Parts: sequence; structure tokens; C-alpha cells
Amino acid sequence: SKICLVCGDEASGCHYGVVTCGSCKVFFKRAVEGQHNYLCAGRNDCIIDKIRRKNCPACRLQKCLQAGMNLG
Amino acid sequence: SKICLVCGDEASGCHYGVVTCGSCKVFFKRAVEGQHNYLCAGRNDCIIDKIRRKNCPACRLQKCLQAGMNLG
DNA sequence: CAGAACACTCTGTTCTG
DNA sequence: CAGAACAGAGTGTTCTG
Ligand SMILES: [Zn+2]
Ligand SMILES: [Zn+2]
Ligand SMILES: [Zn+2]
Ligand SMILES: [Zn+2]
Repeated sequence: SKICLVCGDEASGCHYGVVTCGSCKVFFKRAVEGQHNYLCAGRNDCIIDKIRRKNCPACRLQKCLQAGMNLG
Repeated sequence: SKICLVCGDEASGCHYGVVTCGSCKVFFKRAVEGQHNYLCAGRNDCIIDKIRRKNCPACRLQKCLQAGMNLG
């Protein structure tokens, strides 16, 4: 496939176990080892797409997890 | 109140008609004047508080207008 | 492919008449 | 008070093993 399983932007290959775009790749790496205080403002099922992926990083991260992205 | 009617943060007085913090004051004018494409990732009722006011500018603008802000 | 180093978005603060 | 404008976190792209 050529679409990111997380946001639907054009995929640049398989990153951390899942086919993702470059911004989802580094969002995930940064989420896992960084210092964020993400919090959903809706009901933990925000729509994650290219247009809205910056809106709820907390749902973005959860969607990354469910798709199976991992470091290990 | 010292409280912002849009986001609950400590308010710096009445701006464009409504008691607001400084961030919402300048968020509101930037929104209205420079219209661009804000879209809710939930169901257009995102909680707007200090921790989460960057998440959904569409709802943030929506709460601003309801609360009564304007430039006229 | 994983990471680094860059550049961008947008926001929020401080300063002013 | 409204507005100018600098500084910042968070994000995204380009590049370099
Ligand atoms: Zn993506
Ligand atoms: Zn969410
Ligand atoms: Zn506010
Ligand atoms: Zn919303």
C-alpha cells in the first residue's frame, strides 16, 4: 500500500512495524520517548486524517498503537 | 471573574465583547480575519480548557462566537 | 528503515498608545 | 482595551547513515 494506516496521507514505507507516513513515523517515536501532555478533548475516538492529525495527538497515538506500531 | 468564558484560564479583562484570557483574544481575531480551514475531529462539542485549547480551533472559535465575541 | 537537523504552524506572551 | 511582534512547543520535511 501507499497510504499511511494511521492518517491516510501518502505512505513512505513501513515504519516501526506498520505502513505509515513520515510525520506519523516521527510522531510515534517522539510520543514514546518524549514529554507530552496529550489529552483528548472529545470522546477518545477523534477522526485522524492529514487535515486533522494535529488536533488530537492522544487519539493519534492510540491509533498508532492499535495499528501495531512498536519500538520492540 | 478573572476567568475566561471560552477556556477557563485566568482572564485579562473583556476582549471583543467578552471576558477572556489573552490567548483567546488573539486567537479569536486571527480566526475571523484570516479565515482558513478549521475542522472538528469529533462531533463539534470539544471541551475547551487551558490544557486542551490547541486541540480544536473549530470548537474554540465556535465557543467564542456563542459566548458573544465580535469585531463590530 | 531509523534518526538527525532542518524548516514550518500556530499559539501565547509582553509591550504600546 | 486592541494590536504589534517576538518566542516557543509541537509538528513535518529533507537529508544522511
Ligand atoms: Zn500518517
Ligand atoms: Zn481525541
Ligand atoms: Zn481563554
Ligand atoms: Zn471540536
